[PDB]
Amino acid sequence: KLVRLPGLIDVHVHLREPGGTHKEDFASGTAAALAGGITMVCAMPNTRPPIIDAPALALAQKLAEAGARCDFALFLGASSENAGTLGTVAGSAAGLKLYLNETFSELRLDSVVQWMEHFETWPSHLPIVAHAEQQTVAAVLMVAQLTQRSVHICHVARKEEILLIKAAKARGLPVTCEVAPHHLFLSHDDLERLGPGKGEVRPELGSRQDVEALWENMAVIDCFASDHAPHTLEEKCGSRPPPGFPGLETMLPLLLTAVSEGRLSLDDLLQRLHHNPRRIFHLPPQEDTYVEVDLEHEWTIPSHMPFSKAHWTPFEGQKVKGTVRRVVLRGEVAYIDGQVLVPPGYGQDVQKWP
Amino acid sequence: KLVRLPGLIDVHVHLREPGGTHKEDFASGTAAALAGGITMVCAMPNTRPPIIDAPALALAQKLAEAGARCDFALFLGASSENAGTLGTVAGSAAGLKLYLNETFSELRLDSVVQWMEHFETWPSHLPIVAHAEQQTVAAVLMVAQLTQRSVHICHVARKEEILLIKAAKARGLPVTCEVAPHHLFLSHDDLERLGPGKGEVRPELGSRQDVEALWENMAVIDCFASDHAPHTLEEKCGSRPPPGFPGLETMLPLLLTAVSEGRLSLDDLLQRLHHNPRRIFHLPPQEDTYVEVDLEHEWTIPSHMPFSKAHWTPFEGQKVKGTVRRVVLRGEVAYIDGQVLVPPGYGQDVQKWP
Ligand SMILES: NC(=O)N[C@@H](CC(=O)O)C(=O)O
Ligand SMILES: NC(=O)N[C@@H](CC(=O)O)C(=O)O
Ligand SMILES: [Zn+2]
Ligand SMILES: [Zn+2]
Ligand SMILES: [Zn+2]
Ligand SMILES: [Zn+2]
Ligand SMILES: [Zn+2]
Ligand SMILES: [Zn+2]
Ligand SMILES: [Zn+2]
Ligand SMILES: [Zn+2]
Ligand SMILES: [Zn+2]
Ligand SMILES: [Zn+2]
Repeated sequence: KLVRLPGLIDVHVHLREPGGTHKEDFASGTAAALAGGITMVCAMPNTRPPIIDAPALALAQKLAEAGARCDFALFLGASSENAGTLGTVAGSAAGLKLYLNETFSELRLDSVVQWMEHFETWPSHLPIVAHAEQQTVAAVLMVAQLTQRSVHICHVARKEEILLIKAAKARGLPVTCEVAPHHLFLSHDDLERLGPGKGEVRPELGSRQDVEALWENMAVIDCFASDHAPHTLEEKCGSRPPPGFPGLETMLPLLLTAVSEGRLSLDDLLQRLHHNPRRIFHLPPQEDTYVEVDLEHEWTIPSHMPFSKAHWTPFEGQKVKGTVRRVVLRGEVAYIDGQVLVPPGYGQDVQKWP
Repeated sequence: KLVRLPGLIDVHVHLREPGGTHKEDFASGTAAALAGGITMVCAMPNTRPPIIDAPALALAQKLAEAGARCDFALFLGASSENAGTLGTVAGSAAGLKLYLNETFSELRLDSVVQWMEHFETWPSHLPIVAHAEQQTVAAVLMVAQLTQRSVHICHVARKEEILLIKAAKARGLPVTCEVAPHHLFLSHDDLERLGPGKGEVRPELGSRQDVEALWENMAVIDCFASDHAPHTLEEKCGSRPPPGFPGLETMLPLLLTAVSEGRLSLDDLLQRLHHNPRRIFHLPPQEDTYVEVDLEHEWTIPSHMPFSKAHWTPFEGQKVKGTVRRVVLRGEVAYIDGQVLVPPGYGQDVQKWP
């Protein structure tokens, strides 16, 4: 017997188009999404060119409309030059992304004053999300309070971070957060297997105590989001490995495994991959859209999943229980048992919908 | 310039049919909902007969399908006899309502052991909501923990209650809650004007400190819900006044007034009248459904609103800013400037939808 889920939403993916299409493109990355039970993705702006102004957003919008197989929204990225320039296009984006630490991006902001300027100029009713690690979480929360608005923290990975967010929520501060599967299911213990190149990710893998703190504080986690960050094996295994893991095809199977073990409920999963993404990012429903999963199917993650061009995975060898059987998107069969059945371009920009 | 909102959801209404139809019926109560910008309502089970078994639910379902003008879900009610008997129909209901204090209902449970029995037998993935005042909030939270499941607290009205819920959320306990407009906008200060009959409501009106504590702790409030509880003026003004206020037609205008004063944002309103109702009660989207409001229109609440058969209101004389201009429900104009334009029976049981 299958179980039917609503269309799941991943609010943090890297689809690499424009400019990195050997790693992934809209067509391959959204095929990976559908195979992972994801029918809507929010794509990060750290592409080449980066999505930091109106002409780059327009280009990316057309590339996504032509290549995407599931529906999508595109983030804008904050830069050191573009505060106060995004107002006419802000509503067409998923939100504004701030890169506040070193990672795979050229968009790091060098002064908290630049963060303040973005918080003051971006429309106050639209989302701001931040790459903000360790003390940077506290710093960006301070900027949010000074400008009296909300903030969403991307890929929370550490005990320190989740406890800070917990303390802020207890004081009634408007903060939400997401956690990525690798920070729930991998730790320092896995770095020997992965090696130093494959193991490169930001935030870095945490200790067992970090992983246990995230699970213990599940009530504080508003969303799961993959931070699907594909790079080729050649890049991961080379002399200057970029940080990031592919994850669209493995996120839901890993989480279903945890559900099967009683670590969280199916409702907990649906709040974090459907309802809270909708409400934090104001994302629309998808009509006649659902995901059919088999909760009982046991399998072992192989050395690469079928669709991502990354052609590797850090979860190789993990035993999982649960699999995606069929996805229907807006009344068309989009995926069945390893075959994607909607073409590049089927997907639509959800921010253009009524 | 108007503003377009999604279809708002009221998870706590009394539509009085069957058995109290001089107070309200499905047709009049859903007309009141639409005029208040509400396109989906969850109707409480304290009718005559009360909705405490399968035959009563079947009757109510057909009466609602024939009379409702907006969409709906029907609660089941817990009784001293029906624990362990509702499993086949539980999924067809909005949830299970527990009456744990004295109020307008014959369904009070007389032993916490009966509460435990319901928490143990009702399907653990479906909603339980409770009328639970003062220490009863703590008691029902204890029962929820002992049975390791969630609970939703209806019409939170007191500083004591919101602070208890806040403490439980800080410990990661799965509790949500709602607040009704009269406990945000009326207090002991209004009892002289209302008088002792009209002023009868459960929970009773609080002190100014109770009202201020609810506002100060808005981050703890998951939903707004009217507890629309219509009774005629003759009943309210007579020798044994029943408790309750009508409220569908005044809820959104009162809350829009607060938005206009900066007391909360429009997003705060949409989380509490749309997104969190959806996610707590697993309620489906409504296609081609929206509510158009004028945020600038100033008016004074009259001695009765047009649609509720209660034909009175405790908010008479309050100045408000904001009004519902037009409602579209599933592609049909349902309401425009004081005229309902969909007939009794247009509304549907959302739990029968895919
Ligand atoms: N997380 C990573 O390690 N890499 C991400 C960037 C990011 O999310 O910081 C990427 O785009 O490769
Ligand atoms: N709240 C009230 O004062 N009355 C409600 C019952 C309830 O919500 O307890 C009613 O049904 O009249
Ligand atoms: Zn397209
Ligand atoms: Zn990041
Ligand atoms: Zn993110
Ligand atoms: Zn990222
Ligand atoms: Zn929204
Ligand atoms: Zn009908
Ligand atoms: Zn009640
Ligand atoms: Zn309620
Ligand atoms: Zn009630
Ligand atoms: Zn749901």
